[PDB]
Amino acid sequence: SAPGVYVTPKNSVSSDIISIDWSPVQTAPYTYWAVHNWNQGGEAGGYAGFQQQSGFDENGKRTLHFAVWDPISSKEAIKAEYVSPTSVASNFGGEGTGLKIQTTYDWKNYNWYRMTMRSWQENGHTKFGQWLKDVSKNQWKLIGIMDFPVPNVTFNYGQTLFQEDWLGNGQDVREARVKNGYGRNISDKKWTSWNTQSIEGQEPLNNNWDGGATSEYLWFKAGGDSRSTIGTGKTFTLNQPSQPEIGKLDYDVKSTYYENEKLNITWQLKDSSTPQFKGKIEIYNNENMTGQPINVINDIKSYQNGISQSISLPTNTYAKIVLTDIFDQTVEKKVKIKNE
Repeated sequence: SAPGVYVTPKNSVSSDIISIDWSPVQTAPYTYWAVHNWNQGGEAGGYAGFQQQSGFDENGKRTLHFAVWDPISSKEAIKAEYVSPTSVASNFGGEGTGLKIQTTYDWKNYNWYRMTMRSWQENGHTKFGQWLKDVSKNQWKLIGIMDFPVPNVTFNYGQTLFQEDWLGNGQDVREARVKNGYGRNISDKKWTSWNTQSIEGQEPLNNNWDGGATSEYLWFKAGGDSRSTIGTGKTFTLNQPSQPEIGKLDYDVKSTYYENEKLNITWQLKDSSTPQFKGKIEIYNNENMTGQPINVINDIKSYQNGISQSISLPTNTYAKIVLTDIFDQTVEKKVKIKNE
């Protein structure tokens, strides 16, 4: 019974990547911030964000959320392709063929969290991935990947943030901040900057909410003694870069050996690295890695830190590891294949 509040980009478009930064300020129990929403009333309608479940603070249950409705064009269920160590997947939607992934995550008041989603095509299906950057720690994490049984779906429309009191407790204030809203366009693979966004209470009759902007972020609240200073809603601007600030992909090879016809190669992304999206490894018979590789190991997954493969190799081979991040930046490493 605190009113819902929406923060909606004025000029968003069909996207394959969607990103926003969020920071909680006041956190009543049973507050859900759906910082990304897409395709409502269309195929693969869904949302993702943060939730204060029990409590008012860090001692209560805090989580990330990610849900996608029952597929419309397929009778089949969405599968949890990846869930992180603190994530749990469950059935979701009116007929239980949707999916939600809830992740225990110890996010903190006044700290910033980047949530970046990506959708892509794989094996005739659409995959939806959730990644989270803990800005203070400067650490990315892969959260979850859903395997949706219909090809060619993206984040087509519907971009908005919603702050909801789901249980009824209008007397507790809930407040948070957002910034750095960007999407990557399906049309041309360029970025769209959500520099202009409207803050609007879900019911124009109820003024128990407020919003505004500093030069760094948009802020919004509902509940308690909140009283709108911006009427029924208002548009605010942030003067942010036209392109998002993307980090660098950096990693280290940890093992590279061949023995009893089994090749083992492992790597580890640096703690500050952008997260891994895909990989391949090309194996050459010469150090300069000229000509065609004698072998390729393809389809290394976002969540894959190594290969273990039975393979016939000559005595002196050289491996070129090619990793690409969720922003399609590629970084290569060259290593000689030992006999551990």
